[PDB]
Amino acid sequence: TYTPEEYLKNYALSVCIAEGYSAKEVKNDAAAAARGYTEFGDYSLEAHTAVRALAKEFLAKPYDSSGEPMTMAKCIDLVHSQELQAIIKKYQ
Amino acid sequence: TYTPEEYLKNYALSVCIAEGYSAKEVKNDAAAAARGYTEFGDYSLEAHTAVRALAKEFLAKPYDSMSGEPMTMAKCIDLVHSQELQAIIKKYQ
Repeated sequence: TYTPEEYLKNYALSVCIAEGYSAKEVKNDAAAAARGYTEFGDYSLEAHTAVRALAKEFLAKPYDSSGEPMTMAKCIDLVHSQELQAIIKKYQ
Repeated sequence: TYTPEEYLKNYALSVCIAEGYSAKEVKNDAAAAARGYTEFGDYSLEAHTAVRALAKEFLAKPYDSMSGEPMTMAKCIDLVHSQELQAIIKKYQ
């Protein structure tokens, strides 16, 4: 199993990747993963929407890359961030 | 921001996402991220190639899905939390 916190972090990564790339292949796949972490998770739908909002905040940050958008790095930083931890502790 | 084990975990997820999806957009971006996470001050070249082998094994597993999507994202998440990845980290410590 994952813990509730780990599920909400998996959800964070999954929605971040689904939001941050345009390829339908990936949006659809990561979206289905995010739905699964929400259904097996314990956090409220509100906690989930605040995580999604935070993911968009991270994706909106301009990273210096290589010429790549560095989405992958933004989503990894999101999962590791003090900001996501604050959301977890607001709701826990 | 990251210990060397957290970097190797970031590498693992990046290479898994680069390997796991067809789309060049995501492939190029995730591969570029994996290069950034590649360091050899605590994890050898061989530690990395074992991480990549393990990612490809995770991607090879069939996952059930009510959506009919392959669940690549879930496979890669499972990789990063796997005992097999921990064993790599311990071995090459």
